[PDB]
Amino acid sequence: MGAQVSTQKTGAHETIHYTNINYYKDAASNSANRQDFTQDPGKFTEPVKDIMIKSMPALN
Amino acid sequence: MGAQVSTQKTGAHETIHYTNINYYKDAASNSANRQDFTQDPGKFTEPVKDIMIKSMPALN
Amino acid sequence: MGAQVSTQKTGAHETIHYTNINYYKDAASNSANRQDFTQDPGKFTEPVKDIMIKSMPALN
Amino acid sequence: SDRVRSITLGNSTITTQECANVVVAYGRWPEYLSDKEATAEDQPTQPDVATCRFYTLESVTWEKDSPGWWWKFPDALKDMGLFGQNMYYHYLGRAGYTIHVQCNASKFHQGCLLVVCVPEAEMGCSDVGGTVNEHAISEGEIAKKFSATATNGAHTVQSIVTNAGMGVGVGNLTIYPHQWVNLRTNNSATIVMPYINSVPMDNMFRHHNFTLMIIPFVSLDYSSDASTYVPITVTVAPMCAEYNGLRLATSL
Amino acid sequence: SDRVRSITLGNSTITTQECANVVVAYGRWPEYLSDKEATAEDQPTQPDVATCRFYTLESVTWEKDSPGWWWKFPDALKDMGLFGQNMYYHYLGRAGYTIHVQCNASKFHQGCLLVVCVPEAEMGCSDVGGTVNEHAISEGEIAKKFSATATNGAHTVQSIVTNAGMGVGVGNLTIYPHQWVNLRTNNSATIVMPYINSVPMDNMFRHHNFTLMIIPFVSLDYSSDASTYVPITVTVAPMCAEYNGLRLATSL
Amino acid sequence: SDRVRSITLGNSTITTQECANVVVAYGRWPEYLSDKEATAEDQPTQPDVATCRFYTLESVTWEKDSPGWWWKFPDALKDMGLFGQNMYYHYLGRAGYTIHVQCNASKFHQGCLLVVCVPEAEMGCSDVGGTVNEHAISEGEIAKKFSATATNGAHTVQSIVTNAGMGVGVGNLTIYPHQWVNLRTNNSATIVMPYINSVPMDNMFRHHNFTLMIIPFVSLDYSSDASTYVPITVTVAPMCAEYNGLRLATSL
Amino acid sequence: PPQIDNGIIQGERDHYGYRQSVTYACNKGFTMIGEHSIYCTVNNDEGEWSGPPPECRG
Amino acid sequence: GLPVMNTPGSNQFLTSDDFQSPSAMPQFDVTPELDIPGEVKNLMEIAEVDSVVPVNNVVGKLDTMDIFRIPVQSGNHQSTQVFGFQVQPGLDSVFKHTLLGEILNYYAHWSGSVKLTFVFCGSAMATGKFLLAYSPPGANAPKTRKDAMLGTHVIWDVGLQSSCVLCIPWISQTHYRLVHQDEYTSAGNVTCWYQTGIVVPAGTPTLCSIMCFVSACNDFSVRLLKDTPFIEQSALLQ
Amino acid sequence: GDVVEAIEGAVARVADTISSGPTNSQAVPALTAVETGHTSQVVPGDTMQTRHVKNYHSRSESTIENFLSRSACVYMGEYYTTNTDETKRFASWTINARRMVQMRRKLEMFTYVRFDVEVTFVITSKQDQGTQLGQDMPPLTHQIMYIPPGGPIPKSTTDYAWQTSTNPSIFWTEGNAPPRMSIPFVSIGNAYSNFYDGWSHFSQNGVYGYNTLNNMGQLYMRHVNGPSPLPMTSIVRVYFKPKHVKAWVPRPPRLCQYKNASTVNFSSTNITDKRDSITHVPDTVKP
Repeated sequence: MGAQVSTQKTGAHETIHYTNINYYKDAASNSANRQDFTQDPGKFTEPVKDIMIKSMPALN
Repeated sequence: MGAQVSTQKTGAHETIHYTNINYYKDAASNSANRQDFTQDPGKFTEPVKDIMIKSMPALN
Repeated sequence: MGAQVSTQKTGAHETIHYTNINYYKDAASNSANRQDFTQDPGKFTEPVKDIMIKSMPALN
Repeated sequence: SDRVRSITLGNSTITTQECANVVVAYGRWPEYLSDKEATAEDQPTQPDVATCRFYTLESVTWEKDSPGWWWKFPDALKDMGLFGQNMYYHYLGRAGYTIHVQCNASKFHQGCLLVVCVPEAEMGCSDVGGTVNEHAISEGEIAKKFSATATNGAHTVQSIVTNAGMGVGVGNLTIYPHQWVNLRTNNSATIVMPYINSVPMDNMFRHHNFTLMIIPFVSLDYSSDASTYVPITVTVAPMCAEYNGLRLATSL
Repeated sequence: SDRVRSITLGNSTITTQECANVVVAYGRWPEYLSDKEATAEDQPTQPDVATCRFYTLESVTWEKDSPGWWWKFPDALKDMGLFGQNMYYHYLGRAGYTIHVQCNASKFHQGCLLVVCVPEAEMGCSDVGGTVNEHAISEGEIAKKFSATATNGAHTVQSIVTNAGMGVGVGNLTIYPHQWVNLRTNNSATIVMPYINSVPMDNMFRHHNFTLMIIPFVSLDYSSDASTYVPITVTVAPMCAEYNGLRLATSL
Repeated sequence: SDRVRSITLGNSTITTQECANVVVAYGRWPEYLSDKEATAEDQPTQPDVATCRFYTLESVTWEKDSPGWWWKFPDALKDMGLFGQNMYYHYLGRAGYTIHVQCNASKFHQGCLLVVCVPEAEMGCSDVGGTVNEHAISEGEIAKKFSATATNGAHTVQSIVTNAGMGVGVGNLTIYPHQWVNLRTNNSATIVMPYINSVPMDNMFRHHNFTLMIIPFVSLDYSSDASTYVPITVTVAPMCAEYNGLRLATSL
Repeated sequence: PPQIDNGIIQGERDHYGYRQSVTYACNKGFTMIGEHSIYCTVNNDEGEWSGPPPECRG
Repeated sequence: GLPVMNTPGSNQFLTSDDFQSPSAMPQFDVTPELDIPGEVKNLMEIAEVDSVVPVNNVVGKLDTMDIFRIPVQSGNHQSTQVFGFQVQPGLDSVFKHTLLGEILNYYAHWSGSVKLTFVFCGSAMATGKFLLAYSPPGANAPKTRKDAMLGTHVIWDVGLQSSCVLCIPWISQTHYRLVHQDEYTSAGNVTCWYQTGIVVPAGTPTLCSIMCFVSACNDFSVRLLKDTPFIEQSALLQ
Repeated sequence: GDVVEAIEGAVARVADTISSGPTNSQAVPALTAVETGHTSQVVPGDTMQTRHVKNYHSRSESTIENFLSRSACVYMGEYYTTNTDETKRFASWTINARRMVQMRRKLEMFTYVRFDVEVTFVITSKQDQGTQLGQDMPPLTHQIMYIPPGGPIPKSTTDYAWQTSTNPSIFWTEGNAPPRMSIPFVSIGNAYSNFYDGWSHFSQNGVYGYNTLNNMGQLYMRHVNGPSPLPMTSIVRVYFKPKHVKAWVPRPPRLCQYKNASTVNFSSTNITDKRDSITHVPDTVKP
């Protein structure tokens, strides 16, 4: 079978995997991508050319 | 193209493949996984610790 | 991440890629396969045995 | 020359000396069902000579003002020997077809027939609030006649030929597997239909897999003293036919 | 134990829990006809599931004084679905057979039946100057009954059981493929007949290839308060059946 | 022998000398929640002895005509010491269970009980237009009694035992984790339920994760001079229990 | 429970409660047509038999 | 414009078809998967589980638990049959509502062996032997134990093992039988008789019960999905 | 694997029949204990002599995918094209598979299910009966808007909510193939719940059951042509086909008749149908 084996949402400090097989032929029919955690807050915060140093006065 | 080539549901005793290409970007939109035939009747039958031998009396 | 990197619909004569990640578990949930351009007009035009040469008279 | 063509299925042969060509419907030849595509579990029947052979339906008379004729072809073959019997005793059946339409005339007759094989040619009622009968859409070996004018009958088909009973343009019927019998060029057409359906097999009583239509686009014409009688014969050979689900026979 | 036996042909299964054994008639299993032995030239039909399957005839009632019953078995199966239809539409046909005779009782009934498969069991008339009818020698699925005394009827069979309609000793019938249903031992017998003839195929209407006879040698006995009704069922599965010479259907 | 079984959780032990076996519900043992499967972010509580220990509910009296009893088991344990307190002070909680049903009798009593653990045993009202109360479906440690006839009460459960309050066949309840207390064979049953839900944790007040049903299929019988009193005790040990979302305590 | 022509009730009891059944039997030479037994239904605190008893016809 | 020709079956809605569609919610992030106990991958895993057979489906008992118990007793009763039914696991009112029967009524064809487990629920002091006899079709149901013991039988001896299995094998002329069974695809009958009495001491109940559990063996299979004749409605909102 | 990737045939047959001769031993497979909650794994070879049968049957049509992946009607809703009342010219539907009985019973054979859906619509207009029926109306176009929970509900056929700037909508004109689109698994939990033994409120009251966890939104349907000169009715039928199905905790099939969609309420149902006696097997071999 074409099984995927990923990691379950566990804790980060306290003392495991789950299997998935896609049965249907269309990708619209899969389960949600509940575990895609990439980020980019810079589109909305600091959306400026001339990057600001956060130590420099930011003007003059 | 990213074609998949699987086997068609034929007979098992009487004297062939089909192609699939996924056009859409979401997996919810694929066709059903009509051919996934793994099994495990032991969750529901014989759901006991202390496996039973089927030759032994099963008690005493 | 499991990113796909394909080519955007550009022009063909005037002087680039897009990223896709599938978040959901079902393929029915992906985006449409907007870029699958294979063809076969011969099922409907020239659907004959005894292929016709287009230079020969086509009869007699 | 390629105007001669012989087709031999079973104990039946058809020769033609004015063949146009052979249309293989979508470039696909009839095939038996495979294991990767089957769904019904019991062992099929494959008579393969008793059923895969040419059957000739009743002729029709091409007149100078005929609108055209049609047959619902999984039907229309239910008295044809062992093909009909195997249709009767099984719940599922499956076959491709060789259709051969024969219409000869003289070199002084003129006419043009379109012979189409329309998959799922579902038809509409003459009363746009009503529904059709089975007798309205099919008569077995008898041909169902198109009309030159709009029909007014409840439970009957709207059989004015320009709409093909289907609510479309008649001149667009060439999208389907078709041939033309041009009298000045032809006397026979032949289409090889595979099995077309959304399922691997079906009941051959309940579902009309395709309709054969014969529509004169250019009318039958001849000058006097010539033969006024021009018939049109249809010969259908099932191909790669198999059946599943054997039980007692349906009684229509 | 070897008292259990399952036989699966087509969509039909027979289980038995008191099997004696299986008699394979002359040590030969039914086989299809080969090329070195064929004579008819066209391609045969081999339905092989639609026809090669168990068919159950009407039961008979074993009474305390029944002489016995017989069937002419190429006949007797002409209403059995597609086997009958293929017999009707073809001039030649050929098949072996699995005969299974079922007769259960209690451990307190006593009786012994001889079940024989007699090839070419040609029968004689009750009037020794006359000839028999077809109705006299066969009745399809209905069993033809033997007699305990000499019969007097023109165009009927001499059916006194001691002569087996054949002018022989009944007790010598064990030269043929036979089994015994001993109630204290059995409840079913099964014979596997190949095709036996002086020709590779024949017409399945004209020629009775074999007769199944069921003759009680020891009468059916039981003491009162026991079941007085004991039936006997025959189940026949054609085997390796093929047909040649397809045309319109015979109309008996 | 394997008829003896000891189960030790926390400071509690159960011995049984007539164990049938142990049913582990779907072949799965209770487990703590992992990181790949969690959703709530704060650190959980895992008392693991203070809560994971056997608690004994009030007995029921098996009479000769009892229809049966049930408990909604995430409930029913809210006065059981620190398990109840941790249910009260946290918004989320999660546990598997060891259910042990004890019912001893003599070798001269006869009876058969089905002990089922039904996940999400949602129940229906006696008025088919009405809805149930919480008091109708649960009473804490007190058992809810099935009925031998259809009940007529608004806001109460349809507790005729043949429909199990669920609108199903009672005899099909064996699809769930179950055991049988056969008096001639058993005196105790034990099921080990993992945590079953469509979410990793839930509120242990709002959602009844599973119902324990005890239904006599064969009635309690004994001949006179024997003990007329037969009780049935249920002992439940939470397992791998953890809680999230600590705040002030709910006040029912 | 009602009596029937040319048939009997098998072991008629004094009192019939909810879902209890009355079994009928025809006398020798008479053919039963109908339900072999009927049972007590109970609605709105009133009892009523499930339907007509069988016929015993000669 | 690639040349193309539309075939019959275009713009039809076949309820059984299998095509790719466009998602109304593009790039929807689906909830992560949770390892829930008890995942079903085949309905035959369900039908392989026992379910109490209502063999006592006689009048006045259809709504009670007495429909499940086959009554046995002590005394000379060998002249009487304990029970008997037809093996119509999806048509017989004794089987149509069991787990196996319910799963069966979603299909048209069934195949394979069927286990009937029988459980004795009398005192530990009561003893008895039974003959459980499955008879293949083609004869009437046996009227005596002498007739029943000619078919496939098990002689069940009651002891510390409280249940016996009578496996009804696949003895058919066809590979499949119809779930809506007629006389062609008949499957036989099952009967029970007292082999050796029921003997019980004093101060013990003399009348006990037997329970029947039906399940499908490992060679069982179904075919030709259909709709159940069981659930029906007159209107919506139901 | 760049242009073409093969896939191995997952074919799964049922078990064979192994041949078993006569026995006399201390092995007792027919003797077991149902008290253990364990189904006997006996095959026919244990209780009788068996030939060897090589079995080619398959369980492919009882797979959960193949059992559930059939389109089934979940809703049938009427709406007019012209009417003095405005709430009649459009149709609403709160999405749930609980109002048509067959698909509901099929789904409730499991406690939890997780799948994508294929939603097909079958829209069919008819001309209402009246004194005059002659007219020439162009083809009827329909808008089906999916409003997820919280979005604005339309009040008329001319509402701003039909602007569908973010809600997904399908426009379809009559005469064409049925409209069909895919839906991912859109639950807030890890699976759908056919049954919710529990309440909405922590005080153990409020709503009991399926409705607390069930909020997938609603469907609104209207004509876009506006009102016809003469009254016409469109009926929209909604067909769900689940795909990529996973199921957990099977349940005994619903025996009783469904009463409403809000609850599991039922009238008490007989276990099965009656027969003549406990030994009743009718004769089939008789003249």
